[PDB]
Amino acid sequence: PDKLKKVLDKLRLDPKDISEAAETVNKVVERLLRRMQKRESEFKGVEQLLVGSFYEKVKISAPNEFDVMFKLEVPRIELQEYYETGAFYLVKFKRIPRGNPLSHFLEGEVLSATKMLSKFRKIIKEEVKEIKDIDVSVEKEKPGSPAVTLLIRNPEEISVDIILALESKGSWPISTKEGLPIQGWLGTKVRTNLRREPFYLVPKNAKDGNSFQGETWRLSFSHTEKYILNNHGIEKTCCESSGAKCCRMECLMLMKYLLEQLKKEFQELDAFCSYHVKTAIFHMWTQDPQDSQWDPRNLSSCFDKLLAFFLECLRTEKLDHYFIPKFNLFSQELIDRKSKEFLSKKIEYERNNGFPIFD
Ligand SMILES: [Zn+2]
Repeated sequence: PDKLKKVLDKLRLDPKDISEAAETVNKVVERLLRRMQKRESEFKGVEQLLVGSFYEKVKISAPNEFDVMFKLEVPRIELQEYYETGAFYLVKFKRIPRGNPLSHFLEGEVLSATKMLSKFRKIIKEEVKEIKDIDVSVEKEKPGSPAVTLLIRNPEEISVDIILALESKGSWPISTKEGLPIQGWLGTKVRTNLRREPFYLVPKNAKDGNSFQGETWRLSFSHTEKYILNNHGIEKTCCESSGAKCCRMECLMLMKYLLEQLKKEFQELDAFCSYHVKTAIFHMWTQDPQDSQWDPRNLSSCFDKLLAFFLECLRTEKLDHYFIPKFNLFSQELIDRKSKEFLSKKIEYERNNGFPIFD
């Protein structure tokens, strides 16, 4: 209780420090954006997913890291499910446009994610080289990442992930039909309105051995996930000025920070990522939908039942993608059986000893 609240103080974003990064992040992102929007650029139609504010780009439990999506509203595309996860797809056009630059990235009828990302990376590398009023560099490509990560230092280093994405305003793929099970929690009108919004595809960028590995795209619901984080209560006034504070976000920050610390010491946890944590708490928020089940006075009790739920996902080797029920993020083919039992052992140790890793 007293220890968990003390850890949250160092994780909470100082509005004075996050504002100083807003000027630098916006300036660099805007410059790269207007570079992509030139006549020669094949990404001339690209736009920013979340525009206006700056907390939409910051990553929780990560004060110096930021995510930005560069979305491209392509013509009417047709999706082809690539293997039976429901998250990965080949992308074709219903009618290939005549003078569109995206045709340069076609491998037959399918749009090549890896070629688009390569040319995406080059245009970014060229523009950041011309940046001399602020030290900006392009980090080496992370395997499996759809993003071109920038390294900005003035004076402390901050990270900006520039994610390439296709925007589709068509209907969400059929694999999501039973996903987003928020009816008892956020309600059916929220779920209907959310599923009227676009969906996004990002390069899988995974050397999986398939013949279409460079043409594979992954479903992204980062916009829907951000909405849920900002609108996480059954009552509309949850965490508002005239409402009651809850500890949902604090439990997520604690769980995310507990995993990232365990990952820095043990390489056996490399297959785990913070998305497993956000997926797990989404299911927890669906299981415990009442705002009173997340009272800030029960912080320790709420953080403990999140750990127990997570350990239950490791034990059963089952963690369905919140938007794609058929996609088990904890299947053997994605995470080894020994890694789950290892993470379970370490979490039980931290849980039983007052979390010594937070010292
Ligand atoms: Zn709340």
